[PDB]
Amino acid sequence: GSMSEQSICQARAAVMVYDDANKKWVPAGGSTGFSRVHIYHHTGNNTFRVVGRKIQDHQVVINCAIPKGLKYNQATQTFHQWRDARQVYGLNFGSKEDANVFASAMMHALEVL
Amino acid sequence: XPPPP
Repeated sequence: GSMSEQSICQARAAVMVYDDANKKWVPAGGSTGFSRVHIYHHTGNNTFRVVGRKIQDHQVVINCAIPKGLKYNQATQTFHQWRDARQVYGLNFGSKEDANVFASAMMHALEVL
Repeated sequence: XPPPP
């Protein structure tokens, strides 16, 4: 894990998931607050995943593969989102610098996949 | 994609 994956970015964001049944965003992991969100590159397989942990209690709130061809939506300068076959994820970044860091890394991953 | 919160 540490043997196989390298972080390519870390950004400060409140990680949300979309409750489509209720038509509203809810905090990932059930607890509002900011997380440190990484993109990890598994260099052996050339695969990537998003992993986020709450700053306070370190709970893992997001751990999702980045599939080839993903459409990454920069809705605003500080809120970005994407979806999989299961969930819609949203990142409410702590600053535009954090958003640029994460988007830059996500776009690199999507070029490299 | 749904609207931001």
